[PDB]
Amino acid sequence: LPVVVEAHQVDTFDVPGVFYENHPHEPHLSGMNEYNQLYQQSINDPDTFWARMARDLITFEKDFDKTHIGTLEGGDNAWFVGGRLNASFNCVDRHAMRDPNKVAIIYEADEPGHGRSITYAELLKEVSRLAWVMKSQGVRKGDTVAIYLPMIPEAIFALLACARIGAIHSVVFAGFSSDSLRDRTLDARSKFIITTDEGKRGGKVIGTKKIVDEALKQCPDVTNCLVFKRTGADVPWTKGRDLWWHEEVDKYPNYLPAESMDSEDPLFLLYTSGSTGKPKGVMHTTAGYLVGAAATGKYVFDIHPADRFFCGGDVGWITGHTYVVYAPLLLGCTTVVFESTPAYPNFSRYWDVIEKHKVTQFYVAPTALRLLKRAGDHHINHEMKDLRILGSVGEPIAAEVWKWYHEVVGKRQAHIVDTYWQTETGSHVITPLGGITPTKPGSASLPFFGIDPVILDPVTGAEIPGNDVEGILAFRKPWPSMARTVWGDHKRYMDTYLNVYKGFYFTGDGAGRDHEGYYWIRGRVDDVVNVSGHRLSTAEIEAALIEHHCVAEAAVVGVPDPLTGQAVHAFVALKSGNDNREQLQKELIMQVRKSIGPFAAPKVVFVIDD
Ligand SMILES: CCCOP(=O)(O)OC[C@H]1O[C@@H](n2cnc3c(N)ncnc32)[C@H](O)[C@@H]1O
Repeated sequence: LPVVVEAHQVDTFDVPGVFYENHPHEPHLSGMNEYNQLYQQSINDPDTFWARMARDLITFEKDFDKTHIGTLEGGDNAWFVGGRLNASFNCVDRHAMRDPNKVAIIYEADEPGHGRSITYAELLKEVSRLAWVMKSQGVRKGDTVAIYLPMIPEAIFALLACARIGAIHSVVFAGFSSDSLRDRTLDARSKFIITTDEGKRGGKVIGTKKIVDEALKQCPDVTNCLVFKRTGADVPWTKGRDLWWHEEVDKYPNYLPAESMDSEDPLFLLYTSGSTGKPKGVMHTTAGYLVGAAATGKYVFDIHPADRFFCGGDVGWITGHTYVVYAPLLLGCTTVVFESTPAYPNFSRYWDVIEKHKVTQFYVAPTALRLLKRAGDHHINHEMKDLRILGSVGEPIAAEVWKWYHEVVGKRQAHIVDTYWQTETGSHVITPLGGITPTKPGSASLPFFGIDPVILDPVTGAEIPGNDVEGILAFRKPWPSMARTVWGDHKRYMDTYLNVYKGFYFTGDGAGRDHEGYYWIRGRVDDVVNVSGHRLSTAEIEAALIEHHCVAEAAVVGVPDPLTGQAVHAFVALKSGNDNREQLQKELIMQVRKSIGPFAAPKVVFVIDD
C-alpha cells in the first residue's frame, strides 16, 4: 500500500539494552536527540560543525583557514583549505608518541595459529624504513605507487609509507589479471610497484610475482619492483629492477620524517568500474578524506581507542582502504588484517578470529553471511563476549539474513549497522550510528553528519519532497570525504557525478525514503552490477567477450542471485559457426578471466543468433 513498499509493516528495533550494560566505555553520543542536534548543525552550519569535528579528530601541522570552498555544480570543492598535515602522522606517529606498545595491527595469517601483533612503535618503524626504500629508489611527493598485495600487514605498511612521503598509492586488488594491473599502472603512470612473491589465501597459492612480471612487460616506466617474500617460492627475478623488501629495509633507519602535505594534496587513487568506459581512478585527497574516515569510525562504528576492529573487506577495495586501514588507525585502536577466507580451514574461521582476538566490531558483506548461514549454525559456537557492533556493507542486509546476524551471530547483544556508501563518497553516508540509531531490517536508516540526501524524479530530475517517496538518490551538498576527481579526466568526473543533475551529487543508486524518513537503497540505475561484493561494469565484461575472435556482439546484464546478490549473465552473437559450442563457452569464460579476473567471469555465456 505505501510508495516505498519495502518498508510496509517494518517497525524499528531499538539498540539492545545489554549493549549499554556491557559497554567498556559509553557511546560518543547521548542518544538520538544529540544525533539530531549535531546532524542539523552539520547541514545548517557545516563551516562550524566540520571545523570542530576536524580539529577534534585530526592533528594538523598547520591549522586550516576555511572549512570549505567551492560548490557541487562547480566541481571545485576543497575542504580545510590552508591546512597542512600528514596521514601517516595521524595514523601512526601521534599514537606511537603516546602509547608505543599499544597493539596497532593484529595479523591473522591464512593458516590459523600463525600471524602476529604489531605495536604502534613497530608500525612506525616499518612504515619509516619502507618509505626510506621508496625515497632511495627515487619516489617523490606526488608520484603514484602501484600496490599489488594480499591481506598482510605489509599492505598497511605500504599504504602508509606512500602517505608518509606524499606519494599517491594506487592499490590494485590482488585478484586482478595482469591486463587489469597493467591498465591501472599505465593510467596512474606509476614508476614503482610493491608486490609479493606469492599470496596464500584459503590454502591456495596466488602467483603474484608472475602476474606482475607479465604486466610490467608493457609498463616500461616502472623501474623498480619491491617484492615481499611471503612464501619463499622460487619466482622469476629481474636483476636491476626487482628488489627484496627484507633486504632493502635492513639498509635504512627505523624513523623517517613525514612529508608536509596540503589538505588537498592527493592521498590515493582507487580504480573503480563505472557505467561507461574503462575503470576510473577515483582520487581522494588528504584532510577531508581522513576527517570522514575518523568521524565515521567514531560515530558509526562506536570506536574507542581500546577497541579491536575487524573489517573483512580487502585492501583492494574502498572498504579496506577506509575501515581496515585509515579509520581505526586514525582513532588509535587495533585493526585486524585477515589473510584467509571465512571458509578456511572451516566455516568457523570468522568466529575463531573474533573470539581469539576479543574483537569488538566486525564489518562484513552480506554475501559472506549468506554463505555462512547456508553452511549451518553448528559452525558458530563462540562466546565472542566483546562483540558489540555488527556492520554490513555492499547491499541491503535482508530480513532473513538480518535476523540471523542479529540472533545467531550477535546473540541479540550487538547492534547491526547497515552502512550505505561507495568508493566516491570516501566513508559512510547513510547508516545507523552504532549504539544510537533504531534500525529497520533492510534499511540503511538515516544520513550521516553532513549528508543531505534528496530523492529526484529520474526523468525530470525534480526533487520529490516529503516522505514515502521513491526515485534517484542524490546529495544536495558537498561533504568532506567526497572524491575530488577522476585521475586525468576531470571532465568525466564532472559528467558522471555533477552534470547529470546540476546542483546535486548523483550516486547512481535508486532509493526510497519511507514514512519515517528512513532510506531504502534499491541499487544501481546504471550498468553497474554488484556481484559477491565486486562492483562490475557490464560494459567492461562485454568488451572482454568481444576480444574473442568468434564473438561479434555481446550483451551482459545483472540478475538477482540468492547467494552472490546478483549474477552477471552474458549473451554473445557469433561471427560464424562453432561446432565446439560447449567448448567455446569455456574459452569465453577464460577470456573474461584474462581480461579482468576470475571474479568477473559470467556464470554462463549464451551463444545466440541475434
Ligand atoms: C562501499 C563498498 C562498496 O563500494 P563500491 O563503490 O564498490 O560500490 C558502491 C555501490 O554498492 C552498493 N551499496 C553499498 N553499500 C550498500 C548498502 N549498505 N546497501 C545497498 N547498496 C549498497 C550501491 O549500489 C553503491 O552505489
